[PDB]
This record gives sequence, structure tokens and C-alpha cells, in this order.
Amino acid sequence: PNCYFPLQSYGFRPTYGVGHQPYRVVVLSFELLHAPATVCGPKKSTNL
Amino acid sequence: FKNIDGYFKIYSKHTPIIGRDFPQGFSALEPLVDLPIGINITRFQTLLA
Ligand SMILES: *[C@@H]1O[C@H](CO)[C@@H](O)[C@H](O)[C@H]1NC(C)=O
Repeated sequence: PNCYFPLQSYGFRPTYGVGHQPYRVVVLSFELLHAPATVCGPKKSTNL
Repeated sequence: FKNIDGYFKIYSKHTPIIGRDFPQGFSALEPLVDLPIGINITRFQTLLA
């Protein structure tokens, strides 16, 4: 009491509701500013 | 070497040495690599063996 551990768990089991399932989240952060381009999209090539 | 708008450029050309170390005949210089450095190059140094 009055002394709480900072972190608790995400106890995950195969049987919950959708709101409690272990969702896998991956976020992509881009830097679209004026700087030398380093990562680019899959530019498409064709015949001649 | 040069650092225009970053994009460090290196040009090299190896000529089998003749009698003169730094002689005079013309020798073209070809690029080797160009990759985006983007840092304030002001000082320069060399390494030995
Ligand atoms: C150093 O290089 C970076 C690369 O963009 C640039 O933002 C900065 O302005 C340069 N330094 C100076 C004093 O211009």
C-alpha cells in the first residue's frame, strides 16, 4: 500500500476478447525534409 | 576530394610511376564513389603504415 511498483504486466493468454488480444504494433517514422535521400521506394523498370 | 552540398566525391587514377614523381603529362581523373556525407568538413589528416 502507498508503495507501487512502476510497471505492471501484459499477461497474455490464447483466450480473451478482442480488446485484450496481443496486438502486434509496428510504427514507421519518416523524415521527409530537405536532406540527402537515403531510403527510396521500389522504382519500377520495364522492357526496352 | 570535395564536399559540395555534402555528397562526398572521390576521384582516383593510378599511373605506373615514370622517372618524375609529380611529372607533367596529362592524366585524367575518374570518379570512384559518391555517397551523402553531410558534415562540415574543415580539417584533414592522413594515416600511415
Ligand atoms: C554542416 O553541414 C550540414 C549538412 O546539411 C548543414 O546543415 C550545416 O549548415 C553545415 N554547417 C554550416 C556552418 O553551414
